[PDB]
Amino acid sequence: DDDIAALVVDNGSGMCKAGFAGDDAPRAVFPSIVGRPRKDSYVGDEAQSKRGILTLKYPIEHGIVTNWDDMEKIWHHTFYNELRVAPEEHPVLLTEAPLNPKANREKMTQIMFETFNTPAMYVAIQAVLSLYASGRTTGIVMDSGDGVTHTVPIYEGYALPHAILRLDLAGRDLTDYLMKILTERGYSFTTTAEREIVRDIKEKLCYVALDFEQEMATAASSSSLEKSYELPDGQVITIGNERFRCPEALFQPSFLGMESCGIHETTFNSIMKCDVDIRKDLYANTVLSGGTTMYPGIADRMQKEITALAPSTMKIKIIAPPERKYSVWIGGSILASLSTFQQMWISKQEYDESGPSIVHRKCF
Amino acid sequence: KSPNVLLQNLCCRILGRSEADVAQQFQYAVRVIGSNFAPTVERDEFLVAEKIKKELIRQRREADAALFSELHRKLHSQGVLKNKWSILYLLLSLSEDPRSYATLFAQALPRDAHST
Amino acid sequence: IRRYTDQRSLDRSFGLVGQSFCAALHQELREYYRLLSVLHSQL
Amino acid sequence: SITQLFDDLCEALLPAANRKRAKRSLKKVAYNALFTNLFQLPARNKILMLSFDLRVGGLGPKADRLEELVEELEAVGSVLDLLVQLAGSGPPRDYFLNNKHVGRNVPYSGYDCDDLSVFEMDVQSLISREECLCHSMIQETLQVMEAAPGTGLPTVGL
Amino acid sequence: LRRLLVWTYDPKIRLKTLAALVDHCQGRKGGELASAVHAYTKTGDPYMRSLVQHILSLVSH
Amino acid sequence: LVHRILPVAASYSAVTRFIEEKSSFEYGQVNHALAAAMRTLVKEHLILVSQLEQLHRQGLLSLQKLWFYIQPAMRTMDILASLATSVDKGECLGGSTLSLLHDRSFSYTGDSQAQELCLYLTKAASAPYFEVLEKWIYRGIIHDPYSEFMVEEHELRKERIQEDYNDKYWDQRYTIVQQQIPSFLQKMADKILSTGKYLNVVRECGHDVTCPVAKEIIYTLKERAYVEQIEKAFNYASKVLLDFLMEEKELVAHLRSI
Amino acid sequence: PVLSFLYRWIYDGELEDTYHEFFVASDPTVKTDRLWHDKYTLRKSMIPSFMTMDQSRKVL
Amino acid sequence: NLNAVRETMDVLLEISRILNTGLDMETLSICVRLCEQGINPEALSSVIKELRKATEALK
Repeated sequence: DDDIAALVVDNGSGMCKAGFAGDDAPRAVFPSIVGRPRKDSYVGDEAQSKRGILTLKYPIEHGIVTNWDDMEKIWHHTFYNELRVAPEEHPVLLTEAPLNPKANREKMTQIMFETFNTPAMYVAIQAVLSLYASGRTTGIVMDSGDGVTHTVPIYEGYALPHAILRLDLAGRDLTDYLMKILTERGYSFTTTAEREIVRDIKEKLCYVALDFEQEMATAASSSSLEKSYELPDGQVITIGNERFRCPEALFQPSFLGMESCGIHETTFNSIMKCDVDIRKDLYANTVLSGGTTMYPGIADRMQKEITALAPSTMKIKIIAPPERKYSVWIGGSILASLSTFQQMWISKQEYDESGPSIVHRKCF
Repeated sequence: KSPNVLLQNLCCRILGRSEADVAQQFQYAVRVIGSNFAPTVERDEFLVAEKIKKELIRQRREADAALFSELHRKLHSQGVLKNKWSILYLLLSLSEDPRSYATLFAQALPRDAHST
Repeated sequence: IRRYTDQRSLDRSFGLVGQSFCAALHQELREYYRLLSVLHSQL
Repeated sequence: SITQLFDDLCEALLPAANRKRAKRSLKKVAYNALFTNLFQLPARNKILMLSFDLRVGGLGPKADRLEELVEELEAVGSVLDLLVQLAGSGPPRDYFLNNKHVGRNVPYSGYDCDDLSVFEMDVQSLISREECLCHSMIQETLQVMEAAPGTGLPTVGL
Repeated sequence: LRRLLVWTYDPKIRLKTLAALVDHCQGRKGGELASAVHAYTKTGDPYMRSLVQHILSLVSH
Repeated sequence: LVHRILPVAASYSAVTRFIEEKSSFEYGQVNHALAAAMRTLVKEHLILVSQLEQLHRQGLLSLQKLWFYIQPAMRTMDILASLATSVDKGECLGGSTLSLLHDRSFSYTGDSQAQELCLYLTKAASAPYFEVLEKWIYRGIIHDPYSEFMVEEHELRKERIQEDYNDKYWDQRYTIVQQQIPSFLQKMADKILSTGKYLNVVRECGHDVTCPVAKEIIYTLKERAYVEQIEKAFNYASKVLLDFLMEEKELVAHLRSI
Repeated sequence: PVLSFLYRWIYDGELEDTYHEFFVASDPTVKTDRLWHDKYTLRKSMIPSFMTMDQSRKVL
Repeated sequence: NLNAVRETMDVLLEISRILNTGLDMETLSICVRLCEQGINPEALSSVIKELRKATEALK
């Protein structure tokens, strides 16, 4: 190149993504599973392989850390076994979840400087870092992950946390609710492995439609909507009518029995807390993001809701990348490539001279 | 100024309506003034003065025909303008009565005896 | 080559393909005459 | 995706026959200048303003071609504001002008004799192309006739 | 300009045709003259046709 | 070297006589406009000689440079010179002189310079011909100041010429010439006579032909518009004549009485 | 020009010359209804070498 | 839409070719898509102009 190489390692909420900044795809995708018997010093590929008598746990699930030992441990074993590189030749951009406390930022930076060992560091809010890859510094990001989902409004490179609305409904609630309805109707879901496999089936094959009612009536008069998949496991679970209406609980809390805010109302309440002069400027760049693009078709519903959200006397102008599975990755990958970003990136010496809390101060 | 936007300044002068409220009149003016912007005629503020007299005599105010003769003296007394023909010929073009024939009256050369 | 393309220029029973080959040969010999033209002034 | 759209911009505008590290370093400059700007009257009117400057320099039907094409181009407005900035920077016959012996419905205006002397400059341009070529054959060899052994030749460098 | 052969080629055809009408008509007066211009309006050359196309409009006023 | 340059002067010396002589009245009506369209290419030939002499003053022109320059004219004028000598040698007027150009316009297509000169010359020269074609086809009147058209007129509706003294006027009164077809209306030659035959026996009844079609005939090559044009007019004339025949003085009643 | 002849042998029409630079060698006086058999002999000598036999026979 | 967007791309190719822009077909389609996302044109005008100087010092 012309300068010292970059590194981006973000421990997300269902996965750890690593690699060198300057690639469209991450170099390495790992699980964020933490091993404990239901290994104990080996985490990642080995813990996911010995799963079945080993618990599945993520160190962050609500967008705030539930157990600090697990995060510090997966972070240290990320640096020691998964990559095995020299720290002084790889500055790392870390990304914590949005709406993390200031003490969490202090905890992340002490841990990144001591157990993880980096020569200069930066920790950022997630969806903002993703939007900086979308070629603008203004916009609204609806980020939907494994653990939670949240609409981050971001104007001029900065998210006000008062207008970031956290919503529980995510892929975990979708899988949990699938398990609940199949086992309530009568189906053996039994073990944690079969749980993971049926989650794989929902993630990959599922047909998601924009109209439920017409497709429901056609499937109820003559069912042919199915498409069978028989794995090396041997299980055959498919039904066409349930798989498009199972994620409808995102805008319909009464499908479980829940009383909650829906997704359109969440983004409505979020846009209410942004100023109306920047509402147009933000509305001129609406992004599609989130790992739920493993099957596209929820994204069409998402863009219909953002068209209906603001008043239509101006046409939607939507930034739709060819892939948004790696949205958080391509987010940090643009940032660590920048050379002017080294002046807003904090060193070890500034971290030592002005306390550990200056990572909350330097980070805008 | 730059001559392209300077037309739009006139178009926004007469009607105060925006340059996004109408675009055909403005297009019609970029049609008409371009290829008729640079002169293809030989200039004469002399000949135009001698018909400005003939216009103000036609309104039968002889003192004002002598008032223009002094204002024209002032115009040369300063010497801050190069093309003194054009604006007077313009204001002559927009003449109007506050209260025949012209091809037998002098007009300038259309460059049919001079070409470069 | 000058000989060859000169007899086929006034040979019009040489057909529509041969009179295209010869039309190309005209243009190549034009470029061959360009050089001697520059050399003549230098003489 | 957008991290590739500046890189594909970087490849197409780079020709070929170092320059293998430079592409990857120039997409870095592409992002480094994207966020220098972001930190710190219709669209068709600018096209009308450039067509006017065509008409002042002659070439009327060309300006009329520009405008008949932007009237159908109204059916992109964020592309033209970029297009007008690269319309000034560049890279680093017809027989019906003066003929009346064709047609049956053909104008009568008589003579012109106001640009018929600039109808002979029409021929002066053609002869001025084929005389500037013979000036660019005599110089590229007169730079060779006066030279010295192995000053531009690396064959002495062996 | 090689004795201005360029500028002398626009005449010597417009001039020639109008040297004929003033020979061909040598004393006709009345509608016998508008029969002597209406026989030049069916000449196959579009130069000469367009030139007598305006002469006939003038004389028939 | 001065022998090598003479063909372009030879292909000029045999055209200027042609342009002067065959634009006189006696040579047809199309032989006029043919020579009149070769005047545009002589203007260029004049400005060449002048511009060359103006380069000669500073000594930046010589024989070899000029020999290098005169190469496009040596071909382009040679085409028109052969055309001029061939029309002069024979009696090519009307359709025959418009057939020759239609032959040269195919004899070169693989170069497409020796096509373009002829393809322009054809549109230019056939203005008077298509103006005869603009009368016979859309009206039941034809004029032809110089009768050398493919249709030829005779007058056999007269004071002493009777309905059984001319019998049937189709192939007798209005007749078609075989060699004055310009060899691209040959495909429609029968129709070209019959269209204008139909139109005049409608002029006898009604006030005028009253045509809605009225389109200008232009030259094309390779997909002809001047065939589709003839087809539309040939439909309208027969429609009007048939409508008139079965409505007024109807042949149902006249045969029923027989 | 060969591919120009081939535009009158991918559409209706017929090249006529005595220069014979095209593989079609037409046969007069047979237009009865049997010309879907034989009206067009395939002259091999005017077939170009950038056209295969498969190319110079399907066009027939 | 697709035929109309093909036609509007073609007309957009013609008016940038007679204005003699250094760009080509592919980079036009790239720039058109970048403005179709909502990216500021004022920033793309810098990167094209600095690339088109900086790529020649390499060759």
